Amino acid sequence: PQVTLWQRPLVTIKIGGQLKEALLDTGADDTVLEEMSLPGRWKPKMIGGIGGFIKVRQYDQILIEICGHKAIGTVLVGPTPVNIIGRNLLTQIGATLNF
Amino acid sequence: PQVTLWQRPLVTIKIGGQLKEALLDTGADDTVLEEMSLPGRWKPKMIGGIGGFIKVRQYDQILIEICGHKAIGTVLVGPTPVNIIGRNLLTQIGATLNF
Ligand SMILES: O=C(Nc1nccs1)c1cccc(CN2C(=O)N(CC3CC3)[C@H](Cc3ccccc3)[C@H](O)[C@@H](O)[C@H]2Cc2ccccc2)c1
Repeated sequence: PQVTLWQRPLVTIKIGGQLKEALLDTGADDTVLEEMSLPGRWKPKMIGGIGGFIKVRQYDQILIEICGHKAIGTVLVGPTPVNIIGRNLLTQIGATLNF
Repeated sequence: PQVTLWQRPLVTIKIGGQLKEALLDTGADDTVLEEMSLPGRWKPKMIGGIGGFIKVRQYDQILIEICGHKAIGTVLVGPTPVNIIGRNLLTQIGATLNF
């Protein structure tokens, strides 16, 4: 069900039993969520954007339920200001940009 | 056209005589471009991203041909690693995000 970009395209995730809103972010390669715990273990990666570089912890094989679509992928948790869903998951729910 | 996000949603833009390519980014609110000689007056501004903030020159009333369509808007020109088309413009072309 489609979304116009007049608002920030936020939807709700369920990750790891928790419910958060998240930004659908077609310009991000990866998904980076704020700090919260997630079962499993991780290694560091380092990501950047405008502003520079944060250090995040990466977990693979994480289920996320977006709306009521389930996806499995990497998530990176770290000090992002905003929870972001990026192309790696965006591709799994089949999200297109139409114009 | 439709973009699938399996690759970067990169698009061709002409701004102010100059051809560049830029990322269609639904996460971003405003459009921010690498340093470019656009005609003249600006306000000084800062934007927030991941990593920190950057400091940009806010030019308004910039006309851009985006893909092959056009819009007038504010662009922020400053030291971004990648050029971002953001929703302030994406709405003017009527880009929808879609699942
Ligand atoms: O308007 C903006 N800000 C304002 N502040 C005050 C008033 S308006 C704004 C404009 C352009 C970029 C950004 C920051 N931004 C980003 O840095 N990223 C890194 C990706 C890894 C997460 C991607 C773009 C990108 C991609 C590759 C390389 C560099 C940048 C992502 O796609 C993009 O949406 C956002 C993610 C984001 C959005 C909003 C808040 C925080 C973060 C913000």
